[PDB]
Amino acid sequence: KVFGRCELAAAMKRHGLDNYRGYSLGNWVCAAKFESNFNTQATNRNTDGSTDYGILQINSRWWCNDGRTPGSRNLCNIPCSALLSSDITASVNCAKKIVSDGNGMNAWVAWRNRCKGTDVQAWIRGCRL
Ligand SMILES: [Cl-]
Ligand SMILES: [Cl-]
Ligand code: NA
Ligand code: NA
Repeated sequence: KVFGRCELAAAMKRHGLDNYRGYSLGNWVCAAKFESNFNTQATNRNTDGSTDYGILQINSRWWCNDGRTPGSRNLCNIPCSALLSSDITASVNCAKKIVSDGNGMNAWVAWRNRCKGTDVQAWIRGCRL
């Protein structure tokens, strides 16, 4: 599913991401824009052989099981394919664990390089939330 911007904002909001670990909703929408262009089916193969999955490009080296990431963990206790679903529940509940792992949203390199320090509130402009 390719979410609209405000559509994704509302779903993230409902699932409790707004202010999660102190990160405003616009930070999460910005991260999803640059991670997946709002496409739940996005996948990205990393140089280390792991893969990133879904709306927030969650990585198989630590967070989900894809059966093809040697030595990896599955700390969200899900198949990585769950991160590709049209319903973002699994991605959100896993993102909550990632953003709690010590470095906040810096876990998402795209967030650090493209969203951090910008006017992230613009990502929820116009949205009836
Ligand atoms: Cl915001
Ligand atoms: Cl594996
Ligand atoms: Na990524
Ligand atoms: Na894994």
